[PDB]
Amino acid sequence: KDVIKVLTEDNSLILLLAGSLRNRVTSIRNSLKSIKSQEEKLRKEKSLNNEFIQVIEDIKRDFEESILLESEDVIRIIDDNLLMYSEEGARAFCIKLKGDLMRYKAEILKDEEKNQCIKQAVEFYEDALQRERSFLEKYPSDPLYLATILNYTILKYDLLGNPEGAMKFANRAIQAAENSRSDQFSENTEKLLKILRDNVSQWEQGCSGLLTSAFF
Amino acid sequence: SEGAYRAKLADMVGNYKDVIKVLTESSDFSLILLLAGSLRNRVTSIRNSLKSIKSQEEKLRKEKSLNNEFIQVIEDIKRDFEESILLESEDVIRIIDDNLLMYSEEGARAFCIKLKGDLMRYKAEILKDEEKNQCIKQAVEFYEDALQRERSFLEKYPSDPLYLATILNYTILKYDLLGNPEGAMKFANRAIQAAENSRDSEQFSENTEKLLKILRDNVSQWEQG
Repeated sequence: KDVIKVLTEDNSLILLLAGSLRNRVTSIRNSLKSIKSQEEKLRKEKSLNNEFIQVIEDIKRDFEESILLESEDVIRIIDDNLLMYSEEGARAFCIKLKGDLMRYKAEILKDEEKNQCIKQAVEFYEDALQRERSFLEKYPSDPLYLATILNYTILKYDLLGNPEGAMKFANRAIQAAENSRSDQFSENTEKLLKILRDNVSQWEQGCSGLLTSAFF
Repeated sequence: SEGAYRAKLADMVGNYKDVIKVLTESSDFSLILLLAGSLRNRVTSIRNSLKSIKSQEEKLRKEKSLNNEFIQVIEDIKRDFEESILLESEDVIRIIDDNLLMYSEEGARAFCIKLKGDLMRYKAEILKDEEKNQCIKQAVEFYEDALQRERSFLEKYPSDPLYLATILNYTILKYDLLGNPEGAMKFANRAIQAAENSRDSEQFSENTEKLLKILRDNVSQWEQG
């Protein structure tokens, strides 16, 4: 409704559209995360029965299907419908989003498909950051840059299985952000820096933690 | 060992693509139309994620006595996801209605009206009693309107893939929501024979042959049991 009334009345409109596309995938992904925590808790305490266990597996598979469907739709909308009309900023936003989506597909898939997805997410995150560095003034502390960094860091820590490198990556981004400070930072920048520092805090202690990603 | 499975959701993927292509490339003039398509696809995905929650509802309610908290989380997600299908499908419908006329192509107008038929069918799966019956009635209207437009405007309509996709969704409404599986199968049979009596030994489109297969498979499963 918010997005509808705005569109009914193209630059940050594309950004607005792209934020709604992100939300298609992350909304269903968040609900599945809730189901799995609940499942983990349930099964920690209880044996259940074979029928119930199957229903739960069925439900998870329904949610994963839907995440894969949304991800696939959105990647293609970004390539076919958004990218040729985007300015460098929206374009970078969209390339980051494609990395997020390749990452969410890799959380779900196995075998060679999983690996193909993690590789493409590396490719997009790397390409988004390079683009960001070339046009963003004061890129080290820009929130689009820090959110791309943050999300790449979660790819590095988990899917790529390099906790130490992920933490090094985050810490060097925090440092570079702080070295740029003068030249107050935006609310979004401070929010992202706190997530970076909070993730690092957990990782320093030998724990994956929440692996909090960017709120956009 | 379902290589049919990877083929099935690849068809679901092709379907989403086609919704957005049509809404977005059939117009005579948009970001709003992209959003309408994007939302149709979202709503289909929200519905898809709930299918086992729905078809196993009695098993799930049964488990709530001894497994309260888990089943409550499931119930809460279902309520929220269904609120979303209801609210966002009305969003898509409003967008379609405000822009319907800006599709000069007769096929594209029928496409949008079938789509409203689908979205009404979705609301009908969620809603209860009369509110449900009114959505079923509105879905009937939309399907019959789209079918009539397809009959009027489409070349060799009985074997046209949009025509057959419309038959199939109306058949689904008849089978499930209308509680008339026999009426549904006669309806499907009728359209199979009408399509076949179209065409030399001419080849139909791949999407026609896919839809005729689905229609045939469904009648036979009903005929055998």
